[PDB]
Amino acid sequence: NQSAIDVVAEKPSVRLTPTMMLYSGDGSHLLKSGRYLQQELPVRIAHRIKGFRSLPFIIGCNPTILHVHELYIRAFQKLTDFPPIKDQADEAQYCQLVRQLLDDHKDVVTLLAEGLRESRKHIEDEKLVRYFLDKTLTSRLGIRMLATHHLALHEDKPDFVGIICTRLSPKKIIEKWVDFARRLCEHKYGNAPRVRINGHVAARFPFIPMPLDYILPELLKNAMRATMESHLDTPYNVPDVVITIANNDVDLIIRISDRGGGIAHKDLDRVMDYHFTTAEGPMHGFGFGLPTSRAYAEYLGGSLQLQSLQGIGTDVYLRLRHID
Ligand SMILES: CCCCC(=O)N(Cc1ccc(-c2ccccc2-c2nn[nH]n2)cc1)[C@H](C(=O)O)C(C)C
Ligand SMILES: CCCCC(=O)N(Cc1ccc(-c2ccccc2-c2nn[nH]n2)cc1)[C@H](C(=O)O)C(C)C
Ligand SMILES: Nc1ncnc2c1ncn2[C@@H]1O[C@H](COP(=O)(O)OP(=O)(O)O)[C@@H](O)[C@H]1O
Repeated sequence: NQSAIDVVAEKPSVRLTPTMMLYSGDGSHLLKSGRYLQQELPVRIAHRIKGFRSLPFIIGCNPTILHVHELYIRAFQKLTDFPPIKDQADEAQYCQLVRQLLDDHKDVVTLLAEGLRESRKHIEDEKLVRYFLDKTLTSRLGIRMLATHHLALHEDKPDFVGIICTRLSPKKIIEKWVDFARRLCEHKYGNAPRVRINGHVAARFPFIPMPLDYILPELLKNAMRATMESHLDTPYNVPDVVITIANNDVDLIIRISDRGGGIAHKDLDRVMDYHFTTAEGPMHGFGFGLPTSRAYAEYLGGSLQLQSLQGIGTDVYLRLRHID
């Protein structure tokens, strides 16, 4: 029961708008944002410690959940022991602590879901697991974006202001993951569906690619796997996966349409649950794909919607909010 955690457990988070972040693209500005990072990170960690303290006693007593709760406390202690930033030199000392804590250990997400699974006999709230894991995933993504962005503001990459790409092409980032997915699918079945990309193929806009690097390969794997399992009798003649890009002033829509047989009526109300799967930080398998991708899409101001045509295929709509 530590009092420093209690002091910031209810303190509202301060999130800089990506628009404001793009404007800071800078010695006097890096000092101001570095001071902000130092003071924000313990508040984000204390919110998650408060989450562990609020679990029902029997669940919070799981040795895996308890071990993860201790990891959060130890991280809070390391981030608060560091003295307040006064100059550019103090700002640069804090970046190095941030890097060592970001690349730290365990694979917390994996341990948490394991602990929650071991405690399922004591879980009465049908939504407790889904809510705890959504909050854990979006909070850790928020922490990652906060820390990785500030570190990247010191480095100079073309077309980037920190982790924000100023000229992101959805077609290029989709193509990058299509090639990765097709190689894995080809190795497994001896073939892979071809992926066509249509719509606003020349669209380019400011966006943060990091969450797409989890979402796109997962959805592509889902569509390609469903197509192959659906056409096992003709494995060398399978229908294409068709991706459409729609770009407007409000959002970017990526529709991924397959002919993989659809998501059955009996599984539809389970596909968005953690651990639900029909296959034989956040993980890519074990039923994490869809709930993680949806939590990420909604955290970023968009959504992940599914339309199942049982017997034919599925259309998956990823919508993401524009920055300006
Ligand atoms: C209409 C504005 C849409 C902007 C948006 O996507 N929003 C969430 C968000 C904000 C900030 C980040 C972020 C980006 C880079 C580096 C760190 C952070 C961050 N994340 N957590 N702390 N810092 C990510 C998502 C909204 C907001 O909050 O402005 C909400 C209202 C939908
Ligand atoms: C300055 C870091 C403060 C936060 C911190 O120290 N930690 C959370 C954390 C760590 C790593 C990531 C991360 C980094 C790279 C790639 C993926 C992820 C990730 N991981 N999950 N989603 N994204 C995010 C958050 C602890 C830990 O987890 O080590 C805990 C014990 C407080
Ligand atoms: N495009 C799709 N077509 C058919 N079934 C799908 C599709 N996308 C997802 N599914 C179903 O939803 C389940 C859960 O998906 P997901 O959360 O990504 O986990 P995983 O990929 O680890 O199985 C899949 O195992 C599969 O049964």
